[PDB]
Amino acid sequence: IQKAIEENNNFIKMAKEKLAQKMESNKENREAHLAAMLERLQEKDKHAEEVRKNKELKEEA
Amino acid sequence: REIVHIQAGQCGNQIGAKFWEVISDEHGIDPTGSYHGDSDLQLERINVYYNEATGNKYVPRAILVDLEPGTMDSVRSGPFGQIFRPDNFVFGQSGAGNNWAKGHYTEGAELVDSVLDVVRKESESCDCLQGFQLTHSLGGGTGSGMGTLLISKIREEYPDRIMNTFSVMPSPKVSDTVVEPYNATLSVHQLVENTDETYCIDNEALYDICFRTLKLTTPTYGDLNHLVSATMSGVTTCLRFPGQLNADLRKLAVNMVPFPRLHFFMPGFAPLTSQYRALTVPELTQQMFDSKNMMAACDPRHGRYLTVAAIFRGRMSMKEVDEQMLNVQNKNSSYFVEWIPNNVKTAVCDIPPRGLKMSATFIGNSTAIQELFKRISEQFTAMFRRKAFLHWYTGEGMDEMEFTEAESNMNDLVSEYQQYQDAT
Ligand SMILES: Nc1nc2c(ncn2[C@@H]2O[C@H](COP(=O)(O)OP(=O)(O)O)[C@@H](O)[C@H]2O)c(=O)[nH]1
Ligand SMILES: [Ca+2]
Ligand SMILES: [Ca+2]
Ligand SMILES: [Mg+2]
Repeated sequence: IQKAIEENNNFIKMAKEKLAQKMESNKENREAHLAAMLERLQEKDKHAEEVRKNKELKEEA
Repeated sequence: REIVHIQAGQCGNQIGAKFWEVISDEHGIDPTGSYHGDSDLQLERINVYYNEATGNKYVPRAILVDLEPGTMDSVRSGPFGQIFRPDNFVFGQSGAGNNWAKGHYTEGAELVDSVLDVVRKESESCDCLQGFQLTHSLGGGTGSGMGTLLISKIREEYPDRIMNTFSVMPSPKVSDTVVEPYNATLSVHQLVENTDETYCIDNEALYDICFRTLKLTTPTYGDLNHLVSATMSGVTTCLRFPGQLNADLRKLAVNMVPFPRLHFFMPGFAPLTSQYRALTVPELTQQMFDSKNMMAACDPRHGRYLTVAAIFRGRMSMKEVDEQMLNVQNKNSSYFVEWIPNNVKTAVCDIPPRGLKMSATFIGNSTAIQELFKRISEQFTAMFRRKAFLHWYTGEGMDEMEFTEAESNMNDLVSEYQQYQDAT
């Protein structure tokens, strides 16, 4: 009987552990994807800032 | 000499209810527990199975056990529902799911103490208990597992009292689930260790009798339980009626069991019913020794009789009976062992059963009972070699090792029967 209880508890524990790991990993992955995409857009804004800065360095000529 | 009765599970409770109906009728007790019979031969030995209650009502010394309330709902509602002591209905609510592990190890263990309490409170009111009888099936979970657990516990608490069982063997021809060979195999080992006598009632034989002989095309469990109750009444006849010998359960077992493990009997009955013709003594004996009249699906000619007891019931000439018995033996004497002198005994009860003017009950301790265990074993192995369905049991805490042990003990039991079939 105690072995039966031990196996039920083991099943519950590892169900919980694997699900928690999966949800943590998914949160990390989606966060990294968004972050990469946000920083890419920011670098794009930067190139935009650079070129608009450049326009001011030719009119003074 | 008081007897305590226990019925566990669906089959156990159904067969026990029928048995109590039958013997209450024979003893003249009505469904209210009031005696309205017409002879004191009905009462001289009535304390064996009934307690005397206030108002001198008679209450069966019976404990009803199940892990679900269904069958005991029906029992408490049925013909003789209100005769059983209300405290003696001990039930759980979940069930055993036709799982031996649930009845023996998990769900049953939660209730076995509650059952043993009632067993004890019935034993205390016994002037001198001679033993217990249990009715149950081996193919389900409650009867099968929980009843074997109860037998173990009773042996622990009452180590020096006789424990006998009427055990219904599973058979594919009339089957509820496929795991029946497993449960059966695990129960039989328990019985081999913990019962003084086990009367093997094979549903295969009951179905074949109800179909081929009584000519019932679609037999129900009621039609088989009719035969089972008839046999149970026959077996216990010598203890319930006064004209007979002076033997308690222990004496009968002593004279019927030459070896401890080989205590599995082949019941038999004649005539088979479900007519008005007065049946003759020669026909009674011939049918009684006919394999087609026996409750275990084994051929007695494929084995040898260690001991035989026959109880005739009705008004007949003991001279004619005893001539016909000596006929059937001295004639076919190659199926009786020569190393147990005078191993056939016959009792005649002057009171008949109801519906029948002459009946004979056959109790045979034959080595042909092998054929049942090998059957079960085969079924067992046919699944166990693929671990099939084992997940039902491993999930309740059992190890494959246990299945292997149960298989080995029964193959041993078969082998022991082979040993005493060749002996000369
Ligand atoms: N003779 C007889 N056998 C039965 C009956 N009901 C079930 N069985 C057999 O017993 C097994 C089922 O056991 P069951 O009565 O359910 O006990 P449980 O499963 O332990 O509650 C099946 O394999 C059937 O062949 C019955 O009413 N009469
Ligand atoms: Ca529970
Ligand atoms: Ca207690
Ligand atoms: Mg059932």
